[PDB]
Amino acid sequence: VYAWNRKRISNCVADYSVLYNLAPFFTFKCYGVSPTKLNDLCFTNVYADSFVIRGDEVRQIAPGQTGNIADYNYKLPDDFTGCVIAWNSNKLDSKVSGNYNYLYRLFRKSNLKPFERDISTEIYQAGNKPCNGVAGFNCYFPLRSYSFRPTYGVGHQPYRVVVLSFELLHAPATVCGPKKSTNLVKNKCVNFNFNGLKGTGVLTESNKKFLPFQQFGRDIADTTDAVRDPQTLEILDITPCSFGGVSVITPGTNTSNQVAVLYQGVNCTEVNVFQTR
Amino acid sequence: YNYLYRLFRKSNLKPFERDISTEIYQAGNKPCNGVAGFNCYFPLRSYSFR
Amino acid sequence: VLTQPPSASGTPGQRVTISCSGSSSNIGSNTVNWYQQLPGTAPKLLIYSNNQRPSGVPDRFSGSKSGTSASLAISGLQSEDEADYYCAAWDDSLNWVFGGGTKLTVLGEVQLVESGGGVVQPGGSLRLSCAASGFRFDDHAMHWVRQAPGKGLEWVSVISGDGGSTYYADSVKGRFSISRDDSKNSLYLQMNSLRTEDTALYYCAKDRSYGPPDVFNYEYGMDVWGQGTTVTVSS
Amino acid sequence: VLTQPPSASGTPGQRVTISCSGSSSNIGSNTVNWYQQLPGTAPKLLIYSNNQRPSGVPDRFSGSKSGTSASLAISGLQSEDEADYYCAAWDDSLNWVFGGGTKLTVLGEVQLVESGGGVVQPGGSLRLSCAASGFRFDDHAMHWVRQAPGKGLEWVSVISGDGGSTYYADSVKGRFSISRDDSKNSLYLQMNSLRTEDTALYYCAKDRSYGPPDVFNYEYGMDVWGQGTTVTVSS
Amino acid sequence: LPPAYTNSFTRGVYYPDKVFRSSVLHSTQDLFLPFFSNVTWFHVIFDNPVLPFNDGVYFASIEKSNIIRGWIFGTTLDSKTQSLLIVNNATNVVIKVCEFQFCNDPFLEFRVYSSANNCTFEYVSQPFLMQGNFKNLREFVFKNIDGYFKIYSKHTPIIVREPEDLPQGFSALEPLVDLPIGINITRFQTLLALHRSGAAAYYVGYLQPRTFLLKYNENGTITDAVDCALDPLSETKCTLKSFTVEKGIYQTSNFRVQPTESIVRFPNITNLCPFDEVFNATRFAS
Amino acid sequence: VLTQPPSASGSPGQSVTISCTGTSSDFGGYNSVSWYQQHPGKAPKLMIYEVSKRPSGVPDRFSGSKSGNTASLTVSGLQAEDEADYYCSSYAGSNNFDVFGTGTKVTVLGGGGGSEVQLVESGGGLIQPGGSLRLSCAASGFTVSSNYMSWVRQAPGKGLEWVSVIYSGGSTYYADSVKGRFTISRDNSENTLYLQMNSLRAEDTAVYYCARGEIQPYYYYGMDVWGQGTTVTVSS
Ligand SMILES: *[C@@H]1O[C@H](CO)[C@@H](O)[C@H](O)[C@H]1NC(C)=O
Ligand SMILES: *[C@@H]1O[C@H](CO)[C@@H](O)[C@H](O)[C@H]1NC(C)=O
Ligand SMILES: *[C@@H]1O[C@H](CO)[C@@H](O)[C@H](O)[C@H]1NC(C)=O
Repeated sequence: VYAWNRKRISNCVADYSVLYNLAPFFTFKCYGVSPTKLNDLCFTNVYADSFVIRGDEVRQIAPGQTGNIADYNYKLPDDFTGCVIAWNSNKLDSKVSGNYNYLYRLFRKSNLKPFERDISTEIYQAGNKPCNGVAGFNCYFPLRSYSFRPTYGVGHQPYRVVVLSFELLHAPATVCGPKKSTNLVKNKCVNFNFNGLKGTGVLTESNKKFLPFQQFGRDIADTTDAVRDPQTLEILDITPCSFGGVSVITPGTNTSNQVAVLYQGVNCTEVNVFQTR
Repeated sequence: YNYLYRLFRKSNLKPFERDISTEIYQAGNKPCNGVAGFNCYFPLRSYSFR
Repeated sequence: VLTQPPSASGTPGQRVTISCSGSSSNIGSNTVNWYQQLPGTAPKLLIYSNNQRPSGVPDRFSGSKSGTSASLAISGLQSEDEADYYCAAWDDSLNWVFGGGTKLTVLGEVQLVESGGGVVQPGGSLRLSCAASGFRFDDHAMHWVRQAPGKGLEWVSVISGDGGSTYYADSVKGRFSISRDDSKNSLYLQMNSLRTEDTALYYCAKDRSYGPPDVFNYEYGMDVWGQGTTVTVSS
Repeated sequence: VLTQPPSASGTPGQRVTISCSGSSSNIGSNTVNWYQQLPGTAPKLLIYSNNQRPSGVPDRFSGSKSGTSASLAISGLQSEDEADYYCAAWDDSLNWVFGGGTKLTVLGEVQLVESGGGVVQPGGSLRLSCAASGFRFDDHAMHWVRQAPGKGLEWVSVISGDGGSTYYADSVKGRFSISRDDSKNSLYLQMNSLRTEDTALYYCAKDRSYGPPDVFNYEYGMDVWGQGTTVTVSS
Repeated sequence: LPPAYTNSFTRGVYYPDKVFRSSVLHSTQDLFLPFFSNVTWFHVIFDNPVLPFNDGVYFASIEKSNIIRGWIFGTTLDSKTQSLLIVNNATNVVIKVCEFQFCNDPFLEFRVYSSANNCTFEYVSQPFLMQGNFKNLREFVFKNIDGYFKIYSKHTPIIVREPEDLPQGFSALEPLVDLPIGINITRFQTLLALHRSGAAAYYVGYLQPRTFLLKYNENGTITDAVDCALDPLSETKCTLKSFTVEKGIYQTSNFRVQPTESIVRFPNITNLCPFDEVFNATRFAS
Repeated sequence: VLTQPPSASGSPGQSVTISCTGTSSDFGGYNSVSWYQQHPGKAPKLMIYEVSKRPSGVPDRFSGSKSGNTASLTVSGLQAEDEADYYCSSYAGSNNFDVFGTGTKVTVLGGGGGSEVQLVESGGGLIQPGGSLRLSCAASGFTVSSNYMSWVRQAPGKGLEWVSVIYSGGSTYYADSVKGRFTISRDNSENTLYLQMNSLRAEDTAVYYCARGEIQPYYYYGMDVWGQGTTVTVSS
């Protein structure tokens, strides 16, 4: 808790759905948004901060609260848009040999600024005396270890808590999340949403030789004609859907009522029957 | 008690259609059968004044 | 508030799909819990945290949390699977909202017993007792889940294993006092301002978490139930 | 807030132009004051009201207030004009904002002494004394203009010649108490809530106006300074 | 050094976007290098100046094997603001936007800087971005937009052993990196692999917002490009979508001489206010 | 709520070995059970804080081992003349008051801090019911603004209980007895630290004690110094 990591993760597709099956977590409270909607929001960089506290201290990790750890080791303002993911770790972080490894900085002068790490080891000076380094009656060790033992009960066990702070500064967002991708229907007028490029057409197989860097493709006069599949390399062709004008040939309402219907721009296979120019 | 106020309904109302109701609301699918259990009351909330 | 079909249907051999719809304030921020209750006997936990299952629950049940609603699946149902299915979720407003029930009918070891019921004078009431036998009461939480005769279940109050913060329902707040003691496994619940609308069983349900189910939104569940007393005030 | 070149330059023989930019809330509604301070000695008034000059200041300096900014001009500078130039203005929000300083370096009778400094225990402090010798203390106002070693100057508090309403800065408000007495020329400034960020000189500056510099926005200035004490708390 | 200047021929026409075009003429309006401009002839035979980065630069390199490697793009080259120290080490490229100010001098072992602060990108690209009388020319177009730092590159193995100067021939650049880091860049610093233990000379131009008509081949590559405001012939080839202009007279854009001075003349001033008689009296009022 | 023996007088100094049962756990986290010897008149004095390593004092009372689920303070062989009350502290859960025990009469016979830092109070003689009375414990020695102090009240017959806990400079926690009607306000950071009554509800008649150190999360602090209390004597 006095020296916690600040891993700045960016430039990845953060699949938060996988985090629900990595480890048997015991706390997945996200204050900012819903986990379902989190996979559709881009972010610049996520700050992962991990630490170890007791079971009775997990309640102290909140966006604004006091406590022996909430205002002495790690404080969260009232803007935390991440999660408070935490889980018990009383399987490998507790042996009967003396757990004089951790500490929680029992002594302090005042409340620290939220989102700040204080890596200090100086002797706590309780005023009215210059302590150049001494331990008696005026100045003591401001650090104290825990008493984690395997033969104990829940509430005072090693609980690993990791928060994922989110931020959006004046910088382009790198991490966005998963992106669903369906199959591709060939030789059928359907809709497409290829990398923001939205429209409708008949995705057919083309023989165009695109450059290794080109993705989209236009025509002589401002119209998309062929694009590159974001999946395995395949050159497709986007031709607009089947449309035409309907004309009615009628001999007049004086001898009969039989009429003929002419669909323009069709091959009699996309609407006796005759096919003319 | 002379100024009544209805409560939420599981279906939207209709324009120019009176909403006179005297039964007991059924939260979800558990009929409380008149006696008010949990989340089931009468849509006759009396407006409080001072 | 949770939406659940009143009574679905189905044929043996195939599978059905029971759903539970809820807003993002309760399901979108927590985990849904599916409970199974046989008609006549005490309820029992079926699916907790939507991903794991207890040791007693076989692989014949599965749950998913796609979106803001929970989906149950029972591959290969039989006559033994004819029971009541309830959905429960802890809302962010310090409350525990239960479902309505699913009458999935198809026509082809620690004891947690409690007592302290009995008909009493209206207006006032008595204390509600509970007990167990060697289950580490200090390291587990307890819930009060009452069930009216013929009606569904609802959560009344919660006591954590630490013995600090406690929570009540939206209607029993103030006039209820839940507490424990340093003696053997026990639980005290004093009721006040009896409005005669309390004809239920008051199940003293055992849980597995330690703190109040508000900070632990992924471990909170409910262990094996216990035989409850039938308290009928009836004014 | 006033924008001023931190450290400009210049050559002998010709003239330079030091500017001071400010919003219409302080410069647009009041008059800018230019102060000259030699390195090592006490400061002195250079230009007041941007139109007149003191008797000691020769015609070698000039100032203009074209628009919302002040412009200085020194026709025919020499080695004696190598000093720090500060811009000061009274804002309409009851405050006196000073400049930053202009390092215009070129490489080719009533005493107002005060005292009462000394290193003290942090948290608390002592009183700040000031005195003079027959300068009609009743018909003149007093200012506290402290100067940190190496840093610039800033206004702390101001008491009018009437002895009624006094003004404090945005950081020394509340924890400071400035007052006078019916005895000989003196000034008592008690400080409280010492935050160790007070290493300065606390110049007991003499003024010429009578009321507080909020109603007289064309006559307010600052007379000859005085030798101040070096108070260094250093926690 | 007295930096010389050379006449840059038609070179530096990069692809504005990724769109396939076959046998057409595309008139784009963007940041390009003006044809027949002056480019500084900084010779690396010692030299390491700081250049102003206005909107994009055109860096050249005629190094033999590894003479010119690395870029020190940045805003102030200080520890307060961030910078960019994209380097090309042994079969790898390092792209970091950390705020490493400097150590002693931009020379090169990572002897370019010696400090440690908080970074924003650690792009370690495995594919590197980089015959007796056969030199090698490498052109790099650096452009900065609101949210990207685009770097186009092209490697052409020149053959002629003439005096060092830009050759004759059109050669576009292909995009390879699309760094999405957002940081203001205003200063360009170069550096060479010293390795102490006429060699080479880099050409650095300046991009300008102009219009260019580019011809796309049937394959999908740009064969040539024509400016729009270089000469009246360029204006004619720009206003008409054709590089083979027929014989005749064609109406190009209109001209209008913009004014230079501005006079505001009001009437003579008279009938002064009597305020002078107000502020000068003996008995004013009660 | 803890379990303590009402009295203990048989077999003086041979098999007394008083303790405090009613834990049914492993003392929560930090196994630090303190023992306070409340004496009529002057303020109580600390006897031992851990299971071993007794502080500077009487050396005939040690070996406070945690047997079963209770700390058995071995007091046999101490003396045969004592009139005081032994109280133990446990239940170190997060924000859980009432850590003291009930009145245990450990009189083996029955019949037969002053100049360390400072000891001062307010002296609330004949306190009017209500109003706002301030009680201070100005200490000319240890800093009254950096150490972790507390306030504990006790009434005739009833045992002690935690009434006010305050951390270094960023916590103003109150006990469950007041539930909000008590507002702690720190005085000047270099003079003293006082309290505030804030319209008592006739239950504040008990005498107060401003301790320079915490009770349940007790630290060595060099030495444990207490101060005499004052009688409120409400007239509600
Ligand atoms: C996506 O993965 C499949 C795996 O078979 C591969 O064939 C395809 O080329 C990949 N596409 C891209 C562009 O990553
Ligand atoms: C890096 O440190 C600087 C220090 O001023 C800070 O402003 C910046 O936000 C930090 N993050 C980056 C950009 O690495
Ligand atoms: C362009 O496309 C044609 C298609 O047949 C191909 O033969 C040729 O190699 C490509 N490149 C050139 C050199 O035109």
